[PDB]
Amino acid sequence: YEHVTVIPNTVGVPYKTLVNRPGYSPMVLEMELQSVTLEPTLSLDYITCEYKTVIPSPYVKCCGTAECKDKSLPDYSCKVFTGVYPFMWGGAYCFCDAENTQLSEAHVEKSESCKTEFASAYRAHTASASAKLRVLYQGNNITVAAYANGDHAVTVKDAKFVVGPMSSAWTPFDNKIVVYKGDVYNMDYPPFGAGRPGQFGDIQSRTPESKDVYANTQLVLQRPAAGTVHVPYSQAPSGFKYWLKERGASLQHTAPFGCQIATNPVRAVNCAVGNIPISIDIPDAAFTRVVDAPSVTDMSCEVPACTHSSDFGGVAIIKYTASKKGKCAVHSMTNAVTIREADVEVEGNSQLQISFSTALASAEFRVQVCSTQVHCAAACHPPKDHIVNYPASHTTLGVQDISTTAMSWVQKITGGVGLIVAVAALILIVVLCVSFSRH
Amino acid sequence: YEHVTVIPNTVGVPYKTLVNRPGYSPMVLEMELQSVTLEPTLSLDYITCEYKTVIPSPYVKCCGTAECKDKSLPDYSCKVFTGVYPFMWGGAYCFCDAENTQLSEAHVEKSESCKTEFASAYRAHTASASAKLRVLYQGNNITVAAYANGDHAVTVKDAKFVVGPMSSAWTPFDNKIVVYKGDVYNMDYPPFGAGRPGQFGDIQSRTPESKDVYANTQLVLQRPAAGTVHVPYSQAPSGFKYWLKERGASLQHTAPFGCQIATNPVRAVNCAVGNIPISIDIPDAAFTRVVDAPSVTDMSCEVPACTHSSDFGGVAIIKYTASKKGKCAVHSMTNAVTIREADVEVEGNSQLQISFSTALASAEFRVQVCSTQVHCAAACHPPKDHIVNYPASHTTLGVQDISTTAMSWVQKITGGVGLIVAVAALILIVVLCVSFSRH
Ligand SMILES: *[C@@H]1O[C@H](CO)[C@@H](O)[C@H](O)[C@H]1NC(C)=O
Ligand SMILES: *[C@@H]1O[C@H](CO)[C@@H](O)[C@H](O)[C@H]1NC(C)=O
Repeated sequence: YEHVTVIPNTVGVPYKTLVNRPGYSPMVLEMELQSVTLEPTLSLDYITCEYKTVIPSPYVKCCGTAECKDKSLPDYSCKVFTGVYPFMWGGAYCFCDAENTQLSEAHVEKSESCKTEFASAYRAHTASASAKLRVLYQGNNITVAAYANGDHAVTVKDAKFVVGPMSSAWTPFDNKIVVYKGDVYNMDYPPFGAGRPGQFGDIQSRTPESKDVYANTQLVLQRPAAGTVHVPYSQAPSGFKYWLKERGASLQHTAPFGCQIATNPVRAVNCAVGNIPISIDIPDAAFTRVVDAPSVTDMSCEVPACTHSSDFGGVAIIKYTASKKGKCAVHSMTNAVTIREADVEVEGNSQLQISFSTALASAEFRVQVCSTQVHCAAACHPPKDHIVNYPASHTTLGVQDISTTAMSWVQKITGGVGLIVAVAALILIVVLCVSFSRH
Repeated sequence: YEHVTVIPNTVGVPYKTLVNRPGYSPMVLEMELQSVTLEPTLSLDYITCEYKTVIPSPYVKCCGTAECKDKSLPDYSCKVFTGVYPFMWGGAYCFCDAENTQLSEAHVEKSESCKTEFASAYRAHTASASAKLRVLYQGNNITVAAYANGDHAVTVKDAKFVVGPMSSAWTPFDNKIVVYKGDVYNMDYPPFGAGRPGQFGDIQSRTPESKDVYANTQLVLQRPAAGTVHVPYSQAPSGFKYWLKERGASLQHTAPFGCQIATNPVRAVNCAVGNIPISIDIPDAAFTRVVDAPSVTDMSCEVPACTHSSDFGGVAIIKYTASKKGKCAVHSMTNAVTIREADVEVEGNSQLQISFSTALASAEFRVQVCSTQVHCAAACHPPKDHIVNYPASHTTLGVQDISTTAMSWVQKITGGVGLIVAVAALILIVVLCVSFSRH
């Protein structure tokens, strides 16, 4: 047998789905979402890290002049100066008072630290869904894992489960993302080869190991301090290290629906959006012919007390009589109320208690068991607490709601005098019809 | 200086782009598309290959009966039979004439050949673009490679090139694709775990090395032939090997726009769709002040003959006079005609010849050189050939076209008698206005 259902995309909220098959006892299964993972694409746009500035020993000269020869290196720069008269510990370096010259040059390279610490920019666009389910089958909890895209089919305990596809294509991610060691950020990185100094992307590297790099750091030299031998540099401050200082809030806090985000691999998990379709092919072995199930008769219901709450605040006692000892499923056919229990053993002329959750001020509903219906009417009361920690979406109430006793009040209010006014209009128009024929 | 242009997405067709800068001699660059590669996503849905059927030695028994014990193996099957009296070379296996029994069983596993030969199904959805360009710069052809998505920037010979993004998002691929050793097919494979026997996907494996597999082969046993010892099997024929027999046309022939398809990695290349935007930042070093360029004067044009064709069938001779020896660019400002040459050396009061392509029956156009314009009028003739092999899109002609001498004819035809009829109407209405005042 094949059964298809749909459930809200929520985690930790048990769901009852009643599959019925003529000629056999109908059975209701409990399905729970352990977690749902969304794996986005991974197109590594590039990486970046802190840079090291290499400035070899400056070239000094006397009574002669140096010269700049271009170097095919990133952001390589050079300069010359004249008239410098450096002094060392033992005295002047050389005699030429002003005929001397100084040549300096520098460049910037990647740091070995990049091999361990860095920030990587990807252009992830799409994603795939995988999920974990817990199912109450034959009186035991069973775990299943499958891709929640409507394609993956999984066989367990002789039954075939298919999940997905996700109703909503929404994702918390973005086309372009930047990832640190364990943090993710939605942020539009500058295009490769156009890094703006002092900002993210100031140095661009294709891979942590690729020797080729790109840089933009305005490396300008300056005239050295008089009387000293040294190289000054106007090295641009590293925007990469700085961006780590102003990273801002991570996406695990800014993600709508709070989809928890992990790494290695990067996934977004546990966000409630849309719903999921599930198709279950269940072999008939689990199915039991109706004759096998014990009968039921003399059904009475009572509610000693009930309390509409996020928990199972409602308790109902039912008196039942059955043919023989045996298991029997229990369900509520009204979505406004949910029942924690799935089935129960029935011996005969006995009673039982059931714990349920509702949201109506007055709970008036039918309950199905052993292919029989029993009414239940009660007046719940508001609990004391206004907010709770654990989640509970079972007790969902639409705009339609039970006015309870006040229902009668509005039923009494609905009475109007339109009938009498129409009667008066008819009477006047007829008594006029003596003179009013067809106008 | 920054210049932005757009060119049709075509390969092998040179394109002239004239960048002009006041205060310097304008320069026209030739850009050609070597190839454009589209790399689609790669999400390996699964793989498949031929399967091997393992049927160990059947269990024989006499005067007793065997039994089937379930095996947690793919498509494992078993059966028993009674009354079989097998015979071997030396005589009957055993005495029990009919009390004997036979137990048989079999299963199906992956083949070691899968490690070498197989077919892999992917769910590639999106793609990225990379391209190769040839540019005529400073009188030399230079090659550039970059991602054609409007992001990658490439520095060459002191100039910054940016290409893309692709105007059209169209692709020849599809969300779901199946790849053989060197062939690709657009084909919707069945979902994993639901392989239909005798068709592609009949056996499903997550990876070539993963031990776990899924199968669907209706392995039913049969009663062995009387008087013999052997195992019959109703093994399902392998749909995988068969699909190789009816693969059909590959996508390299069915792809619109003929985008050539490769593998390892899978790319679609050389398909003309849409256009490409290109932004070039050119340092002023290449730019030359107008005063540097020699002047030009006494410009005359003549066409000894021309022939509108896919080739450079037009030849034009120009008499020119210049101030001094020097290079000078040449261009045509009308898109209806293209010129093969980019620049030329000019010595002074001399002449030159230029080879060009057109599509107008009568070619009437201006030509720009050394910031000066020269007219050129000629009457081309149709060539003899009706179809050619090499591609040529330069000579593009819109609905607007030169009627040539016949233009005058229609200009003569345009004359109408509406003027005289309006004159007659005015005359009659006025001579009536004696009695017609304002109606
Ligand atoms: C299934 O999970 C519930 C959750 O609390 C647990 O109480 C129960 O013992 C588990 N096993 C069953 C229902 O067989
Ligand atoms: C550039 O390519 C053309 C193509 O044929 C070739 O003729 C020419 O020699 C190449 N080099 C140039 C134009 O410097």
